[PDB]
Amino acid sequence: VDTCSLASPASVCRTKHLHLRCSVDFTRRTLTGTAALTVQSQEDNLRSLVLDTKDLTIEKVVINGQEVKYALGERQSYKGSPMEISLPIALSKNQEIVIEISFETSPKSSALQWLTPEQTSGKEHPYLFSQCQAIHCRAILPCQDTPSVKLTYTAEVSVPKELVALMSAIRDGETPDPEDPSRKIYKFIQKVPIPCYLIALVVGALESRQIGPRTLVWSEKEQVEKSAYEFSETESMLKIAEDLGGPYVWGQYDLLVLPPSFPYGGMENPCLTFVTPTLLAGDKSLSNVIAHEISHSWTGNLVTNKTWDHFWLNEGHTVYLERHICGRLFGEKFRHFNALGGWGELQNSVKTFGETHPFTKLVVDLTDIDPDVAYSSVPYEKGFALLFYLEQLLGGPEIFLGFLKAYVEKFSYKSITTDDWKDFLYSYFKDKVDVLNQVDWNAWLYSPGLPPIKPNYDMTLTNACIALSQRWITAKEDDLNSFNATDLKDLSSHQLNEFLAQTLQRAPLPLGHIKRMQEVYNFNAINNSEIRFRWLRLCIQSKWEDAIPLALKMATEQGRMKFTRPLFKDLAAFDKSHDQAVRTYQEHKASMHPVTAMLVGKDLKV
Ligand SMILES: Nc1ccccc1OCc1cccnc1
Ligand SMILES: [Yb+3]
Ligand SMILES: [Zn+2]
Repeated sequence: VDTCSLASPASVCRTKHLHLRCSVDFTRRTLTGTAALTVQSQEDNLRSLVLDTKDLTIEKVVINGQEVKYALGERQSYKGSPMEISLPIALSKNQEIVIEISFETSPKSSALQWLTPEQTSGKEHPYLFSQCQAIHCRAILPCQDTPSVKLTYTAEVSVPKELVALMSAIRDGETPDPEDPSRKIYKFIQKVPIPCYLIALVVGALESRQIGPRTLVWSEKEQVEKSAYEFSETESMLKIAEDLGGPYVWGQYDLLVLPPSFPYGGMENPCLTFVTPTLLAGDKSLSNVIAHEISHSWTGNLVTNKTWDHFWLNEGHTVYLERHICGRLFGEKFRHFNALGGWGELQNSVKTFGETHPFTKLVVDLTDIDPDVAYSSVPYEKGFALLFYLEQLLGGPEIFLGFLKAYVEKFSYKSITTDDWKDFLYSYFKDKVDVLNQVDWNAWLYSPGLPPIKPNYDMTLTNACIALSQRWITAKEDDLNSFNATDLKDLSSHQLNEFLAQTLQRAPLPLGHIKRMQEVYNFNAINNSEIRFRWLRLCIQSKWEDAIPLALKMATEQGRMKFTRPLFKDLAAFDKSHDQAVRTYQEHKASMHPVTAMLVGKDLKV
């Protein structure tokens, strides 16, 4: 059972297909049209069914060419309002019908951000983007908003003719709109059954440039050249992923580089990955995020978590594949470096939440919990740590990669639970059951806190990071002079980042140390978002007032929650910036992403 959804479950009825016909109204900030759901009964004598909705206005529901009865239940907070539809004729098991629903979205749709021209790069046109994961599809259209159901889709999207629509689907042509010549209709087909959280739409002044045999990069014209360079490893990564995961089944792999308020590093929307412009470091150094989104083309999009309680399946295996891709490109030592960095991030999350907190369990119980509130690094890094531990228990990366490929093959086009995964692990490694039985399953899967066992990590790339961090931590005032720019000479951007991560784990440091750090290392000059993020957190937590306008600027000039949330929290926790932090949030709140605005609000207790 999916406790995040109010719809009839998959055991009752299944959506097989969505035909979406809609128009994007920028003057009203509404999407208006029809969602025609092809629904298959899983039961005898089915006479009603329920769909998820959230902030939707329903005009009518048509089945067999006539309007039918429906009712909207009371809103259940973040879950939205259940919509019960009265079938005109009782259905037998496996019978299919088409239910056509006329709806309009609200300007406040938690799935959508509507941007004014001023919020864009070009300053001439408005822009719209969606983000359905986890349970925001119901805020665009009535559906069974649960990843336990997979459907294909087709769509026709009418937009102002000077703008471009793109979806998580194959582009299927464009024509002028016969109902309004100031508009174009863009068409889309997704022939691979997907969970509805992977439905995606962007509308904006978009341009494209090809960067590989199956990849266009899309963005506003101002960002096209930089993006094309930043993401040029994309085809190489696809070829590696295909080798590890089996065939890429989605046809194209395009990239869309969003405006700065996109709330995540990326979103694995099929055919069209969405990414933050905060990846544009200029040197490809944040490309692990592309590797990660590419990996979702197998783990997540082919094999899918049945409910959000099992989100680690999606994320753990994806981080696992992600790190293999980068290990193939840059070496096994770098894979170990990133793996160990991940353990560090998990230490951070568990410390932040508290070692007994329910959100530090690998498998979580989301009953009455908003998934956006529960979201963290835990499913990513605790999930990865389990897989990395298993890899080491079961004979190493070659062997475990054989399991991963078989697992993808076994569960493609399906939605699964942790028990499904574990059953298959035991099946695949049947001659190593003795070794599998040594695993503390109850702790790994169901207990809060750090895992019961830490994997073995190569230290080669990490040692210099730890060494330098420890010099700074143990330094007294008379040691500060010995620091110099040459300390960084042999460190990659990755290692600088890990140096800062190490030091941040011990923050605050004395203000004089941090001032010295800026003096000799000039971290203020670094535009790498990951590095700049940790550096500003270190400065604010160490009470450097000079850093306040810098942290405020970063927190607001982009909206990636990974960065915006902790910067606002740090600013709020520093007495000198507290008031300005709260004021800045209040002033920006209406023009922020609705999920981000909600969460920063909660973080700031505002
Ligand atoms: N959020 C979350 C936390 C712990 C386990 C599963 C989860 O899934 C819900 C989710 C996923 C992605 C984005 N937003 C919410
Ligand atoms: Yb000394
Ligand atoms: Zn992911």
